[PDB]
Parts: sequence; C-alpha cells; structure tokens
Amino acid sequence: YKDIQMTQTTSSLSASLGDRVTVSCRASQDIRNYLNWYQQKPDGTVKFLIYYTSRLQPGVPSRFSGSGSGTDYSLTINNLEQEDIGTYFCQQGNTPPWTFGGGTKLEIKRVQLQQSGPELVKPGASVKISCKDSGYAFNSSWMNWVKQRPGQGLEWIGRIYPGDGDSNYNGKFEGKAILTADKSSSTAYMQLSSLTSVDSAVYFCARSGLLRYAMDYWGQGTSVTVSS
Repeated sequence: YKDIQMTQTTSSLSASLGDRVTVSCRASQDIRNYLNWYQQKPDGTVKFLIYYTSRLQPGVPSRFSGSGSGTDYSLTINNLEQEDIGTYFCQQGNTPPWTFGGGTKLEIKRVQLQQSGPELVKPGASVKISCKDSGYAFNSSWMNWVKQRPGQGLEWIGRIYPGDGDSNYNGKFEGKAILTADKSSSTAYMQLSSLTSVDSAVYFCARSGLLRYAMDYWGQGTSVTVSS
C-alpha cells in the first residue's frame, strides 16, 4: 500500500458566532492544489464545499474561502454562523487512492442518494448495503464508497462506473469490499465480507463526475455494527 497522507492536527475547535474560524490541513507531499473541503453536519450528512483549493461550489456562501498550495491548505469561515457548525474534512484529489484528513469538528462555545438502513451483524458474516440514485446520471458517473469510524477520519474504499462496470479499489479493501451496480434501477451495492469489529462504521456512497477528483453528492450513510 502507498498513498499521500492527509492530516488535520487540530481535531476540534470551539468558537462563538461571528468569529473568523480557520481549519488547517497538510498533505505528506505536494498535491498541486487538488485539495477539496467537505462539511459534515451534525446529522451526519456530508456536503461538498470547495474544489481545487479555492473554488466554492454553487450555493456555498461567500464567507467561506480556501487557500493553499504545495502541502499546506486552509479553509476560512468569516462571520461564523450556526449552520456552519459541523466537522470539516480535507481531501486530496491529486493521487489515487483519494485520502482524507482526520477532520476538525467545529462547535459553538457557551438525499438524492438514498442508502439502505442500519445493519447489525456478527463477526465472520457479510452484509450488502445499497445506494439508490434518484437522479439521471447514475450510469454515467463514478459511484464512490467511503468509510467513517469515530475518530478515524474518512477512508476512500473504491468506485465503480455503472456504464461499463469498471471498478477501482483501495488496496486496503480489495478482499473486503465488492462493488456492483444495477443500471436498470440506478442502484449501487457494496458487499462487505468476513466482518470484524474493524468493519464497524458508517459507510457512505458518493458520486463524482468523470473529470473532477471530488465527491459531488453524498448519500446519508449506512451504519454497520459488528457485535459478538
């Protein structure tokens, strides 16, 4: 296994409404500005905020700004507002496998992709979770899968292109996850096998276009608990 390590040394920030908050991120090597930012709201949902270091995505308020180059990047929020609360994660899109920082949870001081429901299984078993896309670009988009454990940032599992069934996997999950897709029902599936407590996490599906190295839209996530 080989990758570019992303780190957000500051895991949590406590601030007041109106402050100027900054979230920092470092890549282990030059990622040539291919650095994206996501905000995970308290309800667990994830939204794509900035692409290629500074490109705000449609709808994102002007108070947000991205800076950086080389290995160091930052997201700045001017005039902090309540809706900005959540956990911010950086992600380099320069070199597969895509990698994410550990996230920085921001607190105040004193879906088009519908995934199947929560799973609860025993060690050694397998589970198949689904992700139905109600949109119309399912077969012409990469469907990515991401793993999140408490305090374990976010890990890119792999992706599949429904159009021709092509698939790419993160070496770390090759024997663990199997990605498939049904063109007719616009549904992508991920089967996890030989489950251990390490597989206990929330898994998200997220699609991306064929030319941008970021996850455009995210499902709500599926919780998988492995229990003895």
